[PDB]
Amino acid sequence: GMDKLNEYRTKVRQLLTKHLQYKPSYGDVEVEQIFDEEHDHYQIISVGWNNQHRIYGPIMHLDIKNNKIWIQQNTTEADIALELMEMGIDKQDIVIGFHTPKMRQLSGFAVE
Amino acid sequence: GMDKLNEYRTKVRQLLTKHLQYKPSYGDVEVEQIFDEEHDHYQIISVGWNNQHRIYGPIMHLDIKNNKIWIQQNTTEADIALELMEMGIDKQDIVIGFHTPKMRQLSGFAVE
Repeated sequence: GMDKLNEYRTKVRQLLTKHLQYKPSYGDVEVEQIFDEEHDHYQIISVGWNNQHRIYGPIMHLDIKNNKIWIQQNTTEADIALELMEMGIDKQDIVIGFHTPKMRQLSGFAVE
Repeated sequence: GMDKLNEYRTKVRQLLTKHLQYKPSYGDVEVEQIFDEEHDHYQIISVGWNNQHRIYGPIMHLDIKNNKIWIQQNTTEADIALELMEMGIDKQDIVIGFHTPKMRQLSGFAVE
């Protein structure tokens, strides 16, 4: 409950920090961490330029809400669900946030 | 230096918290805070739905870097620069992050 919380925080932060180790091979982009433990919102974000195209946008965003990990955004090829389960997180404590609640009843994880 | 830091943190967090008080009149969108004091990255973000259109995206993002406030994103009508100055922040401690360095030499604020 608080131990599940602390495990999920650890594991969410590890997974996101892992994915901080790479960045696009185009331009002058920095990849940054925005971790808010008070509200349990965890984001990694691209900020920079490709010449005079402004590059700006979350790559990956995971929330912890009611003892579950909500995947709010993933712009990568990675399967973050499968990477969370590979860290020993139960498939039913994972919500795909960018699926509608109806889509969620079908796509294999927790509806909420 | 550390007092400027703490003033800028206070004032950045106040301004962002202000803008948390409103949200789009379309859909089921939540507006959330992601404040990282370790790295001084401060974001407010839209997360939700407009029917089955996924709504996801930073509304407003301010960083504190080398004793200056970097406006990384603003999707609103607000002039955050002018709102920062209206809080007593000097125009030369404000960097418009979504302008190129060349654009910055022209648009009235600090280049870095």
